[PDB]
Amino acid sequence: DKLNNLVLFDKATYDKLCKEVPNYKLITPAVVSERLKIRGSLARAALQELLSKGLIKLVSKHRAQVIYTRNT
Amino acid sequence: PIKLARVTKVLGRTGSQGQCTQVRVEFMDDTSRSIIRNVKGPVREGDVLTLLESEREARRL
Amino acid sequence: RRPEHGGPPELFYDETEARKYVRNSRMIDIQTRMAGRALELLYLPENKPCYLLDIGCGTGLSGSYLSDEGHYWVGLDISPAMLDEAVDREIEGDLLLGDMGQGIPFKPGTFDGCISISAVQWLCNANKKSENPAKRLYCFFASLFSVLVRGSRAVLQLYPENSEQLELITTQATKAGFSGGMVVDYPNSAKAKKFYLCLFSGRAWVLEKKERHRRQGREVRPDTQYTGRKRKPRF
Amino acid sequence: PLADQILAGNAVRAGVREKRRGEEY
Amino acid sequence: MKLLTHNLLSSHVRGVGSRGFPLRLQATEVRICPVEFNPNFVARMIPKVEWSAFLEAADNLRLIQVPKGPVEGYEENEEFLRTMHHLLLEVEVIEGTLQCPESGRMFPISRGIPNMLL
RNA sequence: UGUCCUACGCCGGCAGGCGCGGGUAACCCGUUGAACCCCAUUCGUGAUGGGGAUCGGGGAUUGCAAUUAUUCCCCAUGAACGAGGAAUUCCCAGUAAGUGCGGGUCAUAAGCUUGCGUUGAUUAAGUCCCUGCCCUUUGUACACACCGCCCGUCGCU
Ligand SMILES: Nc1ncnc2c1ncn2[C@@H]1O[C@H](CSCC[C@H](N)C(=O)O)[C@@H](O)[C@H]1O
Repeated sequence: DKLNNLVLFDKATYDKLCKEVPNYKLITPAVVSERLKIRGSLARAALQELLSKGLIKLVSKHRAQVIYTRNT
Repeated sequence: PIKLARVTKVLGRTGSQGQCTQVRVEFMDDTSRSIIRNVKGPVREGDVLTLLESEREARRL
Repeated sequence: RRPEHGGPPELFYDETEARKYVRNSRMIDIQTRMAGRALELLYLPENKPCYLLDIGCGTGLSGSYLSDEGHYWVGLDISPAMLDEAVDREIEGDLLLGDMGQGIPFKPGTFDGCISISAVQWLCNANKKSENPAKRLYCFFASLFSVLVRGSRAVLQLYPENSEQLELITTQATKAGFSGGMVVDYPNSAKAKKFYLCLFSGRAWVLEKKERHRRQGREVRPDTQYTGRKRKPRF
Repeated sequence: PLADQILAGNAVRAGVREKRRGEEY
Repeated sequence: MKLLTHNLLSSHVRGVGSRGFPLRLQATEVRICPVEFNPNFVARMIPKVEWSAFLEAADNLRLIQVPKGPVEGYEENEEFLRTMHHLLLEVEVIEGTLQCPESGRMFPISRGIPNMLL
């Protein structure tokens, strides 16, 4: 049905990102938004936060596709 | 049981619109059985074919 | 190209084809537009609720048009995906799953009429070795003629691909005892050309002599206005 | 011959048909 | 599956023509779907309904509280027609089977449409 | 491409004004600074920042004249449209398709016909089933044709 993806993090799902997303073996704006049910604007805005905090390795930067990975 | 066959020579194209070609095949397990089959698409000599049932010989005019 | 080239109806109208059939703007328009013409084509009396057969109902678009006009109906279809979409649309009539080539499973003399919108031509092709187009068409119309009440009408919309399918449907239709005809709306147009089987249960003598002499090669007087004319009354 | 006529009616004719379709300096 | 439907259903098997009616019913779930009441409909379906099959099918459906005879009228017996409107067009068999007498072929209902295929 | 193509300077936010030059043209426009394309940003499945129709108000230009909006620009309105039951077109390699750029008509339109380059493939190297055309044999099947039935019943003048 219609998607009501959140535009800002609530308290429950923000914790769910910071202890589960850096262990998926693949982190992408589009695969985060399918499972955490958030907009893609924040789905990429949450990942540059995690990149600056050093929780994720960058694989490719492109205007069309961004690909991320676990640390170890 | 699945069976593999190698073609020997292409007899000619059959079907009303020529959508198939008729080719004589020979097997891989024992080079004695030579049955006649119909295939669609581009076929040349030496091609290896996967036959689902290697019992009946195909036929068309 | 045409949907019948894809294969059997139970596999072509799968789950993903059922969804895009529902949200198809052309389909919602023309399926009800033909069902309006097809319900009007069986000359059933007004202000009287009848019990109708929706053979090949599919999504139930033609089924909903009967219910909005105050009728009751049952639908028979072969693919479960189009039947699942019919349930989700909250339709009124009953739904039956089965192949119309194997027979319509009702008692004789049941329905006041039968409605058909683009389901018939799926029987002119047989995609199994056990299936035969002639026997599946005859098993349809013979069972239809039993189940339809006497004097009623069955109107069938169909999409033939050539002249031979119109013939091969018709001879199987008339061999089961039906009488009627073919109604073609706009018979020489392209987009609006719809086919509807309506079926219901009960001086000059001188000229040729001159030309015969011309064949014989003898000399003749030239053909003019005064060739055969009575000169004057004879006393 | 009968066997020639049967085998001609069992196999497919093929062969001749020429379809005409379609740098140094 | 309406009670009016199977009471007009038959068997399409080649051997059983045409004495396969009626078919036995079973149910493990029954839902009620409201249908608009038209007195003109049911009044002309009483001559067409076969009542002997309706009793045993309600006996299959465990319910006894039915009219025992032909309730024909000039649309004046609203108390009888609404109850059978609840019976015929409103009791739905969500899940169950059909039994053919002369073949024994299963016809299972799956939510809520029977299948009559080979 | 042209004596109508335009360069450059100034003014206005844009359409558009004022001035001064080059080129009858492998000489100027023009190293023809084209569009898709490429790299970053925002958007996040929502008839939505997709889609632009239809409208309201104003400004500018060509024309004797712009009303039924010649044309262009700015702000505002945001319709259907969610890949098209079914009739049918064109196509075998720098081809189809995506993308822009130029001549004949033309006081001014854009809209027809023609070309040009750019990015660039899936399928096929066959057949006479459908359509059309051209040959050979034949007038033996069907139809035409012949023979027959030629719908019956009673009722009065
Ligand atoms: N052999 C067959 N027996 C019964 N139904 C058949 C059938 N072959 C095809 N159908 C049905 O015919 C339907 C055509 S879809 C058209 C249904 C209807 N006009 C509507 O739009 O709602 C399909 O649902 C398919 O299931």
